[PDB]
Order: sequence, then structure tokens, then C-alpha cells
Amino acid sequence: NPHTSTLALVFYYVTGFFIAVSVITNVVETVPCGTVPGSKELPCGERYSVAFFCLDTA
Amino acid sequence: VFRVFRIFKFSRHSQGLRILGYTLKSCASELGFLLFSLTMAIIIFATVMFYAEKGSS
Repeated sequence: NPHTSTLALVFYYVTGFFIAVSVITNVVETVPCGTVPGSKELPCGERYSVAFFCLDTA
Repeated sequence: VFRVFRIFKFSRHSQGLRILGYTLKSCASELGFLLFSLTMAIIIFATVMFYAEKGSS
């Protein structure tokens, strides 16, 4: 029961947040984003592989 | 677009509209949940149907 304390409530409210963040980014990897003026279109995840990778790690 | 909203003013003239507005505000608890569950089921099956079919002709 997060309602037990206020710290429990805020912890529940912050862990139920990063689940959503990871879901969102797990979706966004497949987006073709950025024109990639030099070559074909890289799905945004692989273009910024460092950003997406580090976020998944965290 | 917004010039459609005036259609709603039939509310006064029509029971159905006001009584529906109320049967919706009362059940506004389960509709948030339905939106949520649909959003999750859609994301699930979108990921699946993507990877199971992303590479084809």
C-alpha cells in the first residue's frame, strides 16, 4: 500500500513512471526520424544508438 | 472546424443528449481505464505485428 506513507506513494508514482518511459522509447526506436541528408532514413533508435541504448540501460 | 460545436445546443431540446452526458460523467471512471487498456493492447499488438511482419515484400 503506497498509501501507507507519503514516501511509499511518491516511490510508486516514480517507478510507475519509468515503466512508461521505457515503453515510449521501445516504441520510438522504430520511428524514421531525421531526414539523414546523406543516406537512407535511419530508424531514430539506430541513428542515436547511444542515446536510446543508455536510456534502456538506465 | 469548430463551427460544428453549435450542433450540441440540441442538448436543451433533447433529453437523450443531457441524459447521455450524465450517464457518461457517471461512468467516466471506466472509460479512462478503457482508453488505458486499449492503449496498452494496441502497443503490444503493434510491436508484435510489426516485428512478425516488418520484413516482407
